[PDB]
Amino acid sequence: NIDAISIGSNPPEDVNVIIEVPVGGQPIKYEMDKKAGALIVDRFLYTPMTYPGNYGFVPHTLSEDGDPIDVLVCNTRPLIPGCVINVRPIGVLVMEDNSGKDEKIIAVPSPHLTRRYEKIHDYTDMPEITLKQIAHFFEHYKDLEPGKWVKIGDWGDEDYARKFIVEAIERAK
Amino acid sequence: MNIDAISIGSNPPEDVNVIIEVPVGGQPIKYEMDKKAGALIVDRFLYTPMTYPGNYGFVPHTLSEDGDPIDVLVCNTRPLIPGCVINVRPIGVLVMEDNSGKDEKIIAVPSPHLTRRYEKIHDYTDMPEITLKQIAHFFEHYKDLEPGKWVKIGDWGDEDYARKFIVEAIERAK
Amino acid sequence: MNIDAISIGSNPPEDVNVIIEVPVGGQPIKYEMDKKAGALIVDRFLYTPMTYPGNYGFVPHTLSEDGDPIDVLVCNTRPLIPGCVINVRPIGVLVMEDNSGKDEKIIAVPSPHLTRRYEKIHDYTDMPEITLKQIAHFFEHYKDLEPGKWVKIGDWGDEDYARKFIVEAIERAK
Amino acid sequence: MNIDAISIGSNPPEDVNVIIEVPVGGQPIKYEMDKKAGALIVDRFLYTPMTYPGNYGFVPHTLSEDGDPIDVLVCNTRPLIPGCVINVRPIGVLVMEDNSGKDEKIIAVPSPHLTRRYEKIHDYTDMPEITLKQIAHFFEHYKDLEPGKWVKIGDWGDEDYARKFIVEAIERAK
Amino acid sequence: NIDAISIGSNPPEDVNVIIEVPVGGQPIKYEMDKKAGALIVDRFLYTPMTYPGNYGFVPHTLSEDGDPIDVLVCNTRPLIPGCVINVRPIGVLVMEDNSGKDEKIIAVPSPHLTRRYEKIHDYTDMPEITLKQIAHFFEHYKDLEPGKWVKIGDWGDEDYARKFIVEAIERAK
Amino acid sequence: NIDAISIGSNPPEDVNVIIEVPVGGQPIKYEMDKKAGALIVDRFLYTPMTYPGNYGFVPHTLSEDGDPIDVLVCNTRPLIPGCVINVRPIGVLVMEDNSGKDEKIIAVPSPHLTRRYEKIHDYTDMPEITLKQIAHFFEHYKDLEPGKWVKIGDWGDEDYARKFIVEAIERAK
Repeated sequence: NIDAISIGSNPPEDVNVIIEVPVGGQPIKYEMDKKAGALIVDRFLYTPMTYPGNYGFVPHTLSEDGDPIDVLVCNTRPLIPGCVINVRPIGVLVMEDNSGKDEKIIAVPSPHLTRRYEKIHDYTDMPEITLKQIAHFFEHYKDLEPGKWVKIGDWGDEDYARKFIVEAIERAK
Repeated sequence: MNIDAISIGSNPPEDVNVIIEVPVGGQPIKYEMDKKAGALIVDRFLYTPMTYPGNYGFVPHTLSEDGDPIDVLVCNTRPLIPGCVINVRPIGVLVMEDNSGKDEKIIAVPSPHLTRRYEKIHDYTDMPEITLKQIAHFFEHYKDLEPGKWVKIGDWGDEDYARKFIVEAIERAK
Repeated sequence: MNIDAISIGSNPPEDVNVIIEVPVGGQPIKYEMDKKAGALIVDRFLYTPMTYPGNYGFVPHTLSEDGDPIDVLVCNTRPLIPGCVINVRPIGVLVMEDNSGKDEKIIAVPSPHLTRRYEKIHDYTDMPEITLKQIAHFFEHYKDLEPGKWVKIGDWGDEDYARKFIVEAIERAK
Repeated sequence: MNIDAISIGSNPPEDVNVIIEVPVGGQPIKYEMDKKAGALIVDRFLYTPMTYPGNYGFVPHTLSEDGDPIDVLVCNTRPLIPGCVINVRPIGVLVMEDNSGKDEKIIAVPSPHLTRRYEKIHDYTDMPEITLKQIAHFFEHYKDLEPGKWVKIGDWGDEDYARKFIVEAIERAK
Repeated sequence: NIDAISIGSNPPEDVNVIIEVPVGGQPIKYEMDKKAGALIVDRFLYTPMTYPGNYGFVPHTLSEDGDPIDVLVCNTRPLIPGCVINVRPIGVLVMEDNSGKDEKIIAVPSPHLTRRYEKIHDYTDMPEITLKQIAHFFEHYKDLEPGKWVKIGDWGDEDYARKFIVEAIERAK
Repeated sequence: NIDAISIGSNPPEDVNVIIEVPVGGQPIKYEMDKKAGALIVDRFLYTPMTYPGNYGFVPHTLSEDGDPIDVLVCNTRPLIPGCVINVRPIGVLVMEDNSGKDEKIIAVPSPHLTRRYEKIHDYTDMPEITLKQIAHFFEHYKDLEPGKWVKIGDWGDEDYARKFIVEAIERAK
């Protein structure tokens, strides 16, 4: 029951992410179905790529496209699909594609879950390799889909991420 | 997961939704979904040195002659997440006989809105012969070390037989 | 999933149902079950270079003195799917002390209707001594990098203790 | 690697050295080492949905009647690194007939100085019955999808048969 | 001992490939040290990509750049690094990068190892998606390396593949 | 042919490590045999632990105990057993056990293989979690062997690492 999962303790300082796909996962897109509480296969992709972090959404949020906001958790160990992890947003991967703007929050596990990301506050605090892996996956994983293109824009910082999350919380209400 | 929120399909029997229990390449440990709890229950550990030849699950809101939802082997190549739902096109039926009588398993491919790979696969005979043999070989032999169990593979049912089988199982459930 | 639809077992404490959190071989992560949500909530990442020595999970509708469901290590060899349910036979209790007091974990094997492999195992002493040492070593050390967390392994509880422990937790939850 | 610098063993046939080709859990892709290059050559891809039931390799400086080094299935639980060398105790022989005549696989466990786990295992009958049945099942069935290939499992050889078999192959290679 | 591995039984109809990275493998580049008879790490790549077939090189061959020729074996199961597999060449992936022309042989397992590929003689016999996956990987896998670029050219057919291999065998003599 | 692999290009600042066990590897001890160029199984351990980095030895070195020096490469991707990787020593894990002093060099891959470790020169430059993971593995993985004990002493810095290597190079001559 996704209705019982809070947005967070003190959003947007922390948000809860319901995980859909693990880091290292195949480029098979899954979408959670609210009523069923089940992950639905949405599309198989054929690029030779793997998800560059754990990927999910924040419940009770709404993007302008009418979906909950997506979050790439940039840790290294795989998480179980359907689990919930509390995270600190640190930035936004800002893109444009065929259908317009596409923005993905970048987040690390919250500090009560691990010391590893204690001192990471903004996307620029992550290693440049990790940032580029994230951008590269989302830029290219749809390349073998006819006509689908992605342009990577200027990244949003930690303050932009907080604003974007609050906007989506408001938009859901 | 609430099973009642998952439909049989958009336009069954041309498509059905399969709730995945075990992935392709998975160990032969039989998992079975409980309908109320929405949880996969371990049903039986098997000990043959074998692996599932496709992603395996069942279609919700259907009933076999034996009182279980119908089973589907999804013959794509990549492992799927246990407990996910995938929409599929039925293409045939693996028909068998064992200790307790008839045992029939739908063979299906991912629907064409999920991937173009299986666009032109309509009948089980459209799949590579070896894939079909792999499927039969698994189901024929994975219970070989269960004392006193036996399985015989019968003639495969075609895509028309698969449609009729599904419609019958939908009625049986309703 | 809905945990109120998952029973404690058919004839507790001869058998109990364990909801699996982490498979044998899995890197250590701790979770809390959100009963309302029916989702596993990440609680802590551990960083010791250790792997669970069995499939690990908890028994719903039970309550420890510390206010959590009782934990079970299932000492079979193959990994199970996180979030599945397995019916098990309790055979003993790993009994420990740590910075928060007494900490007891049930040791269990799959029930005999799932596999014949453990059918003669009734007590923790029926297991290979090495398996018991592995289990103790894991729980003694896996929190070693957390500040102020220490663990001392005490005397194991037998199958009679394990059943009493379970019954006490079932009552405690009422 | 330089196979000439790898001895048959310390005191064969009580111990022999096995050069590992394929790990337990491995896909049924047959690898064969080339003596002069010291490299594993791919020999055949098999398509049964099966996995090797033990670590599998050969004893160097031995020769079967058919002109190959003798094969050994090391029946421990953990995968070993292909191309490594492990010292083992032979305990029996899986004896088969196929299209090209007799086919025999030595069964062995890790020698007692590598682990205490198999210290008391002297004959194949000392292993759990299921492990033996898994080993037979694999070799009986993994070639089932190869056109025209057949395999019959004959009576197992005991530990004294295995030793004699090894001694004969050591002598044949001189 | 690489001098005890032949080029093949009847090159260029078959050649032996020493495997470096398996299908599904995270990309690492090696140099083969002929005297040590060992793979030496040359470069860790960090793109979130995986080799689209089993990848290796043919001993006793020499490209114009003075490297053994590289082969991507387009089967589905992973092979052990350092093993040798006999393959049938079916085409050439032709590219341009920072260092000039760059060409990689595409091959399938030879028919005495498996019947699965026995009707595949030219790159056009492969599924078009497999060809696109292969191009995508070699186009993009160096994207996180500063300044590295790749342009994919026209594929070479099975006749071109055989000519290319024979030139490299002569070049090595 | 280990005698053809050099100690490094400019040792002790870099050294070549012949890999025996990969990171995440089971605690099964493998020991390379010089004359055969083969990894020999030496002991199966039963602690529920995994190697915290890639592990191997530097050829043409000799410890007081008569063995090549051991190196733990504290990267994250698994390496092939038997490959050679050039590394930068950054420190030493100093221990005492049943047989006396036991010292293991800690190293990162050299900067011409990757930019990820560019700025790491001393063990104190690594994250505390990584250091504690390495010490924990060596401290405990022999706990279930009869009589085997390990005490972790004070870590040696990058200079002590280089001195230790130079002593082992001189000792081999």
